Formats: sequence, structure tokens, C-alpha cells
Amino acid sequence: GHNQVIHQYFDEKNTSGVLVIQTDKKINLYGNALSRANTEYVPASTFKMLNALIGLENQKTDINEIFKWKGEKRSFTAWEKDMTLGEAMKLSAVPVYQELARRIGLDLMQKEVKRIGFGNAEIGQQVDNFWLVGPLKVTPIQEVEFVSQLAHTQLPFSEKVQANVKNMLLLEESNGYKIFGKTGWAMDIKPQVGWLTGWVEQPDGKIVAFALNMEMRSEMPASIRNELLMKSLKQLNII
Ligand SMILES: *[C@H](O)[C@H](CO)[C@H]1C[C@H](S[C@H]2CN[C@@H](C(=O)N(C)C)C2)C(C(=O)O)=N1
Repeated sequence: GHNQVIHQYFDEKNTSGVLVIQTDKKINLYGNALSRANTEYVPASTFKMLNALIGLENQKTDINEIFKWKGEKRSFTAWEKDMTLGEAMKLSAVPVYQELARRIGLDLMQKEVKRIGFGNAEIGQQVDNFWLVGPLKVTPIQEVEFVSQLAHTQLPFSEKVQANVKNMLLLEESNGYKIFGKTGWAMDIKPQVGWLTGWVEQPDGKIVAFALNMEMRSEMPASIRNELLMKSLKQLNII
């Protein structure tokens, strides 16, 4: 439950970050830069959860559609293949989600982002990158409320669509526990911002939502986000 131990986890990874925990509409802050919880950052790949919800709800795609890789070089060799929406989610394959965003289009995407009230709810003019370099921004508190609502099926989408998207986010299934979540990493902005937003589904069915946000730098391994989150949830005895 301390609050000092988690501070030493972030102090030692040499980063600046906050961990927002939400249980049954009770928000707690942990980390070593608590004021991050209420400041806006670009959501980067965490926006894929909302992008899928909008795309599925509006029948611009479905969970069986195979997205064709048409041969262009991509940032990771793991992205250079045909894949479903859910595979693209698991690899954070942004080209697939940019194609979806073009299908949705500017009007529908702005109308939906504003109806949901996500972050500042501003998407500007380029429908396929407003979540990576602005103007869309979101606080980690707003991210933990968004993902909490998704876990409880309380977002303003149909329940089948929310359930479809929840099943793309299963990260870990050990001991009757389930961790769902989406990682993020905005590498093309300074300072870089790293995200790890999701929830724990405890064996009794209880839901604990989390939004880890930290400043990033090119040299760290991707798993630094999971390492900080995992040993924080073990310390608070959420797992
Ligand atoms: C894409 O917009 C962005 C989301 O914020 C990507 C970049 C980083 S790294 C990502 C690339 N593919 C995954 C991987 O390790 N491979 C090669 C399959 C991880 C990222 C993230 O993981 O937060 N999302």
C-alpha cells in the first residue's frame, strides 16, 4: 500500500512517471512525479482501443477482416504481414490503424471522439496521425477512467463491440488473475511519453484499472513499462 516503495521503483529506473489506480471510482496516485496524473500527453498507441471501438461500432471493419500488407517498408519487421484488427492491436501496428482511421474519416472520427469526450477531444485535420503528434491529448487520470469504463462495458458503444475490443487486450492470465492493457510509446515527440493502460480482473471478478505514464528515452527496453507496472501491482497486493 506504500506509496514510498513505488516511489523508489520510479526513482531507480531514472524516469519520471505516475501510476494511477482506479478501484470502484476510487483514484489513487503512485510513482515519483504525481503531477503527471493531471497533465495532457499524446495518447500514442493507447488510442487504438478507441479507434477499434469506433471502427467496429460503425462497421468500417470487423474482427475477421485481414488487413493486406502491400509491400511498403514498415518500422518493425513484425508489422510486415497481413493481419487482423486484433493482431494489429497486439503488435501496436499503427499502419493497420491508420488505414481504419481513413475509412472512418475526419467527420465521423471527430464526432465520436467528442461524443466520448476523450482527453481534449480534438483531432485537427489529418485523420491518420492526430493521436501520435497532436493535437489529441489526454491525462492519465482520463485514461484510467476510459479504460475502467471499457472493463465494465460502460463506454457509449454497443456491448458486443466493447467485448470484441476487450478480447484484443488480454496480456496475461495467471493464477485466476487476468491483466488487460495497451502499451504506448510516443517516440517522435520530446519528451517521449510511455503508456501502459489497462486493468486487473481478480479471481473474484473485481476490476482494478491502472494507467501507467512515464517519460521515455530511446535507450530503454520496451519491457520497462511492464516491469514498473507489475512490481507495483504486486506491492499494492493487486496481484
Ligand atoms: C505505434 O504508434 C506505437 C504505439 O505508441 C508503437 C511503438 C512502440 S514499440 C511496438 C512496436 N511493435 C511492438 C514490438 O515490440 N514488436 C516488434 C512486435 C512494440 C509501441 C509500444 O509497444 O508501446 N507502440
